[PDB]
Amino acid sequence: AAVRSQIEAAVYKWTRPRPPRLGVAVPRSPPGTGILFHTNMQTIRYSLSPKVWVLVTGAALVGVFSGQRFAQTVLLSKNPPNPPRYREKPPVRHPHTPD
Amino acid sequence: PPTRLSTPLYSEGGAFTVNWWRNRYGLYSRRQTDPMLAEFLFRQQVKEWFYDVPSYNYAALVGLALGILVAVIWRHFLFNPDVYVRRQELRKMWPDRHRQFAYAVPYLNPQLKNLLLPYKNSFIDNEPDYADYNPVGLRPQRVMAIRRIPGFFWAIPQYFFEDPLYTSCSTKNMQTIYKKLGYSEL
Amino acid sequence: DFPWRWGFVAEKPFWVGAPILVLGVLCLGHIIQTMGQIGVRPKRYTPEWVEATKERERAENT
Amino acid sequence: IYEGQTVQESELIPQEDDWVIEETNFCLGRNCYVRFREEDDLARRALHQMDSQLNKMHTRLRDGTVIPYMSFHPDEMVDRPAPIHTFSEKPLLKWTWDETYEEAYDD
Amino acid sequence: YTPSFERGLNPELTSGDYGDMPKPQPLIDFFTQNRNPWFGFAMFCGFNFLWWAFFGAWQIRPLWASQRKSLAEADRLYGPTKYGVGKKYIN
Amino acid sequence: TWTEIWWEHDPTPKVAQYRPYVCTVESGKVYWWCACGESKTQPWVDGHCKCSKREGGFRPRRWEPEHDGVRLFCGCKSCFSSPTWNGGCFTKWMQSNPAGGMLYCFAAAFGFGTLTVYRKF
Amino acid sequence: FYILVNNNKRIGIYYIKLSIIIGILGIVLSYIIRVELYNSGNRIIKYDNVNYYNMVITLHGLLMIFYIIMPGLYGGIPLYILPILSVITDIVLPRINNISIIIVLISYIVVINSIVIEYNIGTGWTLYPPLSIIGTVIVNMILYGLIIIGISSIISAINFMNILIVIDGIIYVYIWSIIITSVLLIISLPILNGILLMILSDIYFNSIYFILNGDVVLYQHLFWYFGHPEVYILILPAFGIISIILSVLNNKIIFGMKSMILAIIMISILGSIVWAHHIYTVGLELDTKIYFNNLTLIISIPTGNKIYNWIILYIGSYNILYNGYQSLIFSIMFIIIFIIGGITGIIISIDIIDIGLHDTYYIVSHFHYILSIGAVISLLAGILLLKDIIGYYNVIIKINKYFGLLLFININIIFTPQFIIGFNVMPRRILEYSDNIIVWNLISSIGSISTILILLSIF
Amino acid sequence: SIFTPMDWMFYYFPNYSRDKVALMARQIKIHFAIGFALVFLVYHPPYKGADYGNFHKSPLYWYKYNQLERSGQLQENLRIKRDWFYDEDP
Amino acid sequence: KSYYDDFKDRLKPGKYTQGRCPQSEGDYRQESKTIGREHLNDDGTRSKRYTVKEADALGYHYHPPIDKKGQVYVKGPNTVIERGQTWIKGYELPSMEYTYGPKQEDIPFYPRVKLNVWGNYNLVMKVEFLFFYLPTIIVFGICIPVYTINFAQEEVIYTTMTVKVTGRQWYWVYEVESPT
Ligand code: HEA
Ligand code: HEA
Ligand SMILES: CCCCCCCC/C=C/CCCCCCCC(=O)OC[C@H](COP(=O)(O)OCCN)OC(=O)CCCCCCC/C=C/CCCCCCCC
Ligand SMILES: [O-][O-]
Ligand SMILES: [Cu+2]
Ligand SMILES: [K+]
Ligand SMILES: [Zn+2]
Ligand SMILES: [Zn+2]
Repeated sequence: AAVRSQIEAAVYKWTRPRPPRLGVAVPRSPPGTGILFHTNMQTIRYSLSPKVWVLVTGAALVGVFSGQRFAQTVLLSKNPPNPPRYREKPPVRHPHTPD
Repeated sequence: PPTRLSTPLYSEGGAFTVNWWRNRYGLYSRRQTDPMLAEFLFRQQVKEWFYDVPSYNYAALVGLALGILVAVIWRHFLFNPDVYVRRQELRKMWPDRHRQFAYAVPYLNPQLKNLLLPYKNSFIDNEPDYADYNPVGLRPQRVMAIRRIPGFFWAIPQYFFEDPLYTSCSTKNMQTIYKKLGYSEL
Repeated sequence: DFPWRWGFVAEKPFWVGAPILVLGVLCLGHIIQTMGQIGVRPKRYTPEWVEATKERERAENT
Repeated sequence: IYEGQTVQESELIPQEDDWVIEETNFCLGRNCYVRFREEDDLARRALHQMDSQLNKMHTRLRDGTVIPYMSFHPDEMVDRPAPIHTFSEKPLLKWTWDETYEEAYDD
Repeated sequence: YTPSFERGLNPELTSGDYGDMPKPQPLIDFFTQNRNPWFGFAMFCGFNFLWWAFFGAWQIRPLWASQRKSLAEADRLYGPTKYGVGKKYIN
Repeated sequence: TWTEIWWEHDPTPKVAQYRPYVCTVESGKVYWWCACGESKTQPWVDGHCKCSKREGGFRPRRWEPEHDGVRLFCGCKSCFSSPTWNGGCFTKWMQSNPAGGMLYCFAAAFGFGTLTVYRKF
Repeated sequence: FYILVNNNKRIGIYYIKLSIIIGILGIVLSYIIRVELYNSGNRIIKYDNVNYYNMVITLHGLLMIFYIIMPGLYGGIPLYILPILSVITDIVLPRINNISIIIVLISYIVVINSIVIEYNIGTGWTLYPPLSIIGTVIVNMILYGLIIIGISSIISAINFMNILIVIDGIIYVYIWSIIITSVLLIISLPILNGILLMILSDIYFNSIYFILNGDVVLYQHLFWYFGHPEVYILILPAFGIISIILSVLNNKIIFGMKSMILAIIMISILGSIVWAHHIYTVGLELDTKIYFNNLTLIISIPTGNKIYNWIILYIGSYNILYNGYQSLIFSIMFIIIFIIGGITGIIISIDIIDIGLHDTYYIVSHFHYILSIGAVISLLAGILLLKDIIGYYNVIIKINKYFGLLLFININIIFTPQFIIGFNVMPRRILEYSDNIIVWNLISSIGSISTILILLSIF
Repeated sequence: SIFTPMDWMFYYFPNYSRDKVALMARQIKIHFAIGFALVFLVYHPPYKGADYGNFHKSPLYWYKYNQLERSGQLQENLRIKRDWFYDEDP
Repeated sequence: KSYYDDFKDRLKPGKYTQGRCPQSEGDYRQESKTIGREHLNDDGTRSKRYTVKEADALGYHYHPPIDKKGQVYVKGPNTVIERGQTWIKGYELPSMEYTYGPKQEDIPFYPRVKLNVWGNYNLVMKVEFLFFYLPTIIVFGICIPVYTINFAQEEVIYTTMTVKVTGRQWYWVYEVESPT
């Protein structure tokens, strides 16, 4: 539990997002400007920060392929060698051959 | 893209330029009734269609498709032994059409056919070389490729030397097995 | 503003009605298509014909 | 690509410290099938339909200007249902440019 | 069905007086839709179709039992030889 | 993260719970949802939180069900489909505890990988 | 008046009304086909009346293509909104617009009358010779209907092209969709007329084009030189509708408008040069096959760009807006369904795959997913969007989640199994089949009866 | 420009892109010539491309070949696993 | 609350199927005799005489609307002079309760919001490039396989036997070389 909190606090500190490098030409907000809008505005989707998104998405990818390996090695089985192919007698006549 | 009509638009010389396009854009237009309005509408169209980055992708696709199309048409007329535009050979019975028979073998062996036929082993598991040998000589003898076709062929190993069963599935081993039984010649 | 049939259907939760309706429509379709073949017994589906086909498959290695 | 109108920081500076974003409802109201009176005849039911047009509605802002019902295409600008003759006065598509001429001004 | 009052992760935020407003409930209620019998029938209905969609109805099996025993005997006695697990399948 | 790093002029809620609230709702009745996370009658406005007092840009969120039933409601106060829940509560939790988020995502992906591989193989 | 009216909006209503009427006959024929195919044996058609089945499949195809979907998506919605989108008072050619709808009705009456009076035989909707030219008079009557229909199509195309001369606003994507379909008609129809005249010459004028020393494969070239442009003349108006619905309902400006427009132009040019993918199994030259296969796969590029531009239109739209409206659901369903149909089209485009899948029910399911599902739903979605403007009532469709769900589920029950039997394999244009294909055929038949029942609930 | 984002062409080559109409024409012409050349220089050339003794063997081919050669896998892979049809019944 | 109860009074249930009495009880097909209603039937629908038999577009009841001075009646605006300025008061449509019925109260709030636009030009351009060229790559990935398989079907093989197959209505004829 001590190690759990340690790694949890280590990940958290590293992932805290930095301000975005805006790829758009917007003004600077006037200084001292607080909340102007309200919560009835059309909801804006809550998006993970890039670092966090990579971490969880990477955990998902590592998870699905490790799950694929677990199924392949434990749940599934390999083909045993094919049965020996011995000479066998074919039927004497085709069932539809006129007599 | 300038926003003021006072600032001129640069044009190259030639048959497809900004000046060439201006001369012809308003030929059938009822809306370009004076210089100011005509220029405004002209720049509006140029801004919308020629300063649109994704539009250039379609220009590439039309050129590529049309180039292939023109060439395949031309190739049939110029080289296909079965397409006749001249009449000398069509005024003779089939056994006498020597000039047209000259197109036959060269047309039967295009470069890409020789280059890509060896890669049939990426589509056939058993005896991919079943049709390689031919004693007549109209076409070259075929040798199976050493690598899988690049792209979506992940189901087969990248190189056939990596595959364990490749050699045992060849038409040569299959011929050995069946010839040992007296079953067939091939 | 709607007739009885729609007032009845539209009153229920969609995921209560929808699943039942899907099965019902499918069942009715099968019932309709079975009415014209009640008692029809083709000879090729009898056990004797079923065995004979197995014999043909064995001979032909189908 | 279009990314909205450009804003200069000077235009974002309030004239009072209590200014917030105006909370005006842009939901026009509660509607349903247009309900005609039985007493009304064909002519008077036509008047009723003409008075229930959503595209004739607007929202008035705090300064008295109104933001109208707007649409990307002119299909939503005719009366619903569409009358026999719709655009008697040619709809005007307003283009903007920076050109000007002296005759329009006076000193 | 007189559902229970689930306080949640932060019980202090559910400690007020709800009055007429509904109180939070356990998640089993959401899956059962408050143990509505018609939703249970609808749930059973959803499984029934999906089983038909992927594997077939499997409701015809009791009726097909005798005719699946005749098909199995024919395949074994007269059909082409099956090897290993292949003998499990009859067509 | 729109309120956290991109835009500083929208009200920012407090997370009441990183799990949805399950409630029975009735058609024809209007419900008011807390958008600040400080109400003591979650998921509803209690008359004493920011939303009720119209303070700091917080207002109650009107909601009305089409049919009767049990519906999930947002506890994180940031779900895209708020007041209803769509999974944003888990997403917002991962932002706040990225190490935990990875554990759950790995476990979910592990199960999905095993089942899909076991059936297809 | 009723028949004399020249109002472009009234004529648009007439086109939709007539498409539904003629559509009833189309659906009935489809029910006959699926009923027959429920098991092996004869079910509703006698073995001595097998010629009727051949006629049923022939008329089904012809009516649904030329008398239902084309009059509905290229005549109905276009004649009602195009002059409004163009901010013009009315259509450029009023009198021509009137005669076009009358022509369609008259050609329909000729076709159905030929069912009643002539001997019932069939040769497919593709009227391949020599079979088409050794038939009875019903084939002659069908030819007259097609030629008459061709007149209406071309004059309507001329009508839409004239909008460029009068348009007072901006050419929206939808307007571009109709204009390009009109161009495709002006260039493809004259070739069709010529080959149809040659079919008539062999039927009625003792011509010998389709007898030995005359190449029957010639017909297939000229027919399909119109055939494939036809499938895009039927889909492009649907694409135009989808663009309007997604932008309007999501309150989002079309993204990549110029790429949408240039994608439509590209599809048309390419669609005019790929026809021989319908003739892969005849025995064409290797280089021809490779050309056509290559160019056929290229059409996916412009078609793919449009699909992804639609997706981003729906992405990001406000959650508060109710998304259960039937028009929105149908528009979204079109993207999901069209991708299935197109991908299977790319599969059949590979000629070697096509050898196995030509003249099999895989081809059926392919073009049904695009037309019977995609095009129908697009026309429904477009009419639904214009319900207030058109003003029709007495139906429960606008908000009906049951109808959409039941339709989607059951339509897939019909045609998804037809992909399976394509590798079984069950040929097309047949009524009897081996007993080991009953399961899938039965499932699809159960789907057909169910879909019909759902059509009654709208009233 | 082939497989080129034209936004990049506009930025890095401003003078070459000044006339956007002419730029569009070159785009069409360049890709037209590419398609034409492929048919008559890659497909058409007769009696060419049949040198199967010159199959290109890339650096990756040799890396994987030598690895298997070093071990016995290459010999084992090439060995014929079965050259008889019937097993012997005891 | 139930909004239907607010305007229940206006909706009086009907008596006749399709809202008309049998023609015998009242002849709705005839033109109304009421003054000023000569263009309407008794039930209020337009009479066939007005619309078909004597339609003005066909030259019946010729009455040019425009007067000598090229003018037609036009209704003026509601003008209100005030504060040394002439104002026009616009016509506001009646309450939606009057036209639709529901009482206009407890309306859900939908705030003003400018159009939802995609930003970051550079990012958008790259996506559009991918929207076009990812399919192009896939097509190119199929091209080489397509050529190879086509070449394979059309391969000159050393065939040693010929079977001729003719298709007739409705049977298949087969011609095969007979052993010598
Ligand atoms: C409107 C109807 C319509 C539409 C749009 C199409 C579209 C296409 N069709 Fe068509 N087709 C028909 C109607 C239609 N078809 C009909 C009715 C027949 C049979 C006529 C008869 O024989 O009697 C037929 C027959 C038919 C055949 C004949 C098969 C045979 O005879 O055995 C072929 C094969 O080439 C074909 C191919 C295609 C292709 C390659 C497309 C393309 O347009 C598909 C393009 C779409 C996509 C590819 C999906 C969307 C794009 C993406 C998702 C991008 C990513 C995808 C890739 C990179 C591949 N069609
Ligand atoms: C767009 C044209 C169209 C449409 C809608 C349909 C719809 C359907 N078709 Fe289609 N069909 C064809 C065109 C169409 N078909 C063609 C061209 C052929 C090949 C002909 C040939 O082989 O020669 C064919 C072949 C064909 C066969 C092959 C028979 C054979 O040759 O062996 C079968 C049965 O399996 C079938 C079944 C169906 C079914 C069950 C429906 C539908 O009933 C499915 C259910 C959907 C609905 C019932 C809704 C339809 C509603 C409308 C069309 C009206 C829309 C009007 C407005 C919206 C105003 N069709
Ligand atoms: C105006 C002054 C008077 C002019 C009088 C001209 C009279 C004759 C005109 C005849 C028609 C025009 C073509 C003339 C061709 C003359 C040379 C000639 O005989 O060419 C023969 C040659 C093949 O002859 P054979 O040996 O029989 O076949 C061998 C196996 N294939 O045929 C040709 O080259 C002519 C036919 C094709 C003409 C067009 C060129 C081919 C490509 C067409 C591409 C079409 C797509 C679009 C192209 C757009 C522009 C790039
Ligand atoms: O036809 O595609
Ligand atoms: Cu085609
Ligand atoms: K049958
Ligand atoms: Zn609150
Ligand atoms: Zn939440």
